[PDB]
Amino acid sequence: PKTFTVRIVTMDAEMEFNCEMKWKGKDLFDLVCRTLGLRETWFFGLQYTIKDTVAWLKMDKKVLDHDVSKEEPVTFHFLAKFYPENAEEELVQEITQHLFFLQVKKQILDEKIYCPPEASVLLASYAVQAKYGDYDPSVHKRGFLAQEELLPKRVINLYQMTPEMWEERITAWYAEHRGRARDEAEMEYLKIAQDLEMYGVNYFAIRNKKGTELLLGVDALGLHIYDPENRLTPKISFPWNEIRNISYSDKEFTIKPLDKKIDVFKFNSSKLRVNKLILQLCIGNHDLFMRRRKADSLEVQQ
Amino acid sequence: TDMKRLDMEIEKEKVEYMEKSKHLQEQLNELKTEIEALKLKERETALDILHNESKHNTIKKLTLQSWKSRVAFFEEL
Repeated sequence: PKTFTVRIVTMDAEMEFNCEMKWKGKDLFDLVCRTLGLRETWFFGLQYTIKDTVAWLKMDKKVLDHDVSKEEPVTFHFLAKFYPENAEEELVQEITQHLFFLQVKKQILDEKIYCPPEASVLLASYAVQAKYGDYDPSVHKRGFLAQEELLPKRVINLYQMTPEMWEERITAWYAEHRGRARDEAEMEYLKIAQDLEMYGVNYFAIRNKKGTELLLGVDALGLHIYDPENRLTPKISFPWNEIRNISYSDKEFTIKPLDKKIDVFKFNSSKLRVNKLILQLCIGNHDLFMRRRKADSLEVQQ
Repeated sequence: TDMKRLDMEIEKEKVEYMEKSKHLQEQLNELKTEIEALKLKERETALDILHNESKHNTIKKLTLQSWKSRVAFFEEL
């Protein structure tokens, strides 16, 4: 029949596929995952940008039916879309662990996730062990981290520390990880990252009935409501276990409790493309959560 | 027999967790204090200041509040 070129950008690499015009999101997705040797596909997605937002390729829908720009090469970022509740228990494959590691580290360095200065040092030291292996003063000498991006910018300008001082601090912890295998290092990294308050949280601007501005956090645990001045600690949390159903129409969401006699939870958001995101992530995370509670296998969402 | 054996395996794992974890929290605290004097307080972010106030611990405390009152609270915000 007929293919169009698709560019797939991963945390690691850029590659191209010839995508059939008839293909659905699942076809292209499965082709990418197979190419990467990835079986734990339920965590991942193909993300593009439209206008103000990002969007995720829908599995059921033809790739070209998407509001994605058709100018070739049509570009997607292959990324984690759903985060595990506990990375150490759920990330079975090396490739999965590695892809979360790179992505999460990038979220730390990009300051997508708040991270205190002392923690950012601990993380760096695990990233270093992951890349260089065991420390050896014979080999890793003064300035061996010079051309490395290790700490968030925010940490760097919080202090009158020099690069050499920071490198000294990082190396000191680096030396303590001796004998830690590289995949062990990356998982230790993920274990400390996952305890950060912003980790794995999808934030959205929303309003209540009155119209006050609030932030919605959608994560693996549930739906959380924040004062917009504070993304770290929510004022309220509706965990997925208390949730029966999520519905939407006309810029308003309705969250339904298990007890049909209890009043529903509603919020509103006027950005339509953003709403698609909210809806996808709510249903997806809610599903994965319920599968965990039932000790069922996880499954590819969308 | 094997069950007492498993319990002991479980206790071993637990001990190691708590031991590695305590050490880590202690080193994080030491480091934070060791570099405090080099901190440029004028550059402190609200997140930083809001941080000086675990994620799972805080969740369980919010999770306990009844659905009805959270909803009522939400609409009053």
